[PDB]
Amino acid sequence: TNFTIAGHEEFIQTSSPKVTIDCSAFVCSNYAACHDLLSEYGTFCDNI
Amino acid sequence: LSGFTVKPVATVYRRIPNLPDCDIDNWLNNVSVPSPLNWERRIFSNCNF
Ligand SMILES: *[C@@H]1O[C@H](CO)[C@@H](O)[C@H](O)[C@H]1NC(C)=O
Repeated sequence: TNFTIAGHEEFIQTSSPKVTIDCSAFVCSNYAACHDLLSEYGTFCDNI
Repeated sequence: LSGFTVKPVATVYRRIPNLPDCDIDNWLNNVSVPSPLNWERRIFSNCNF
């Protein structure tokens, strides 16, 4: 016999933080002896 | 591109001066040579060598 109006809220996730990782800097940041062996693989960081 | 690091501009070196010598040669060249059954031990700390 009588009515009103109710309001509701809803959130849907759409975006995401674009995370970029420097594989060479993460493994062999400032060590040349580390890079001399990380370049022996290379393709791991490349694919990452 | 690949990462980089800022190159150092100077060098910091800190040591404690006025320290006596360890004198390990006076302990190794001692006339009293022990045996493996009663081997001796001497600890050297706070000295220069
Ligand atoms: C050997 O060590 C003893 C014990 O400290 C010392 O009395 C003696 O002078 C030493 N001898 C030599 C030749 O260093």
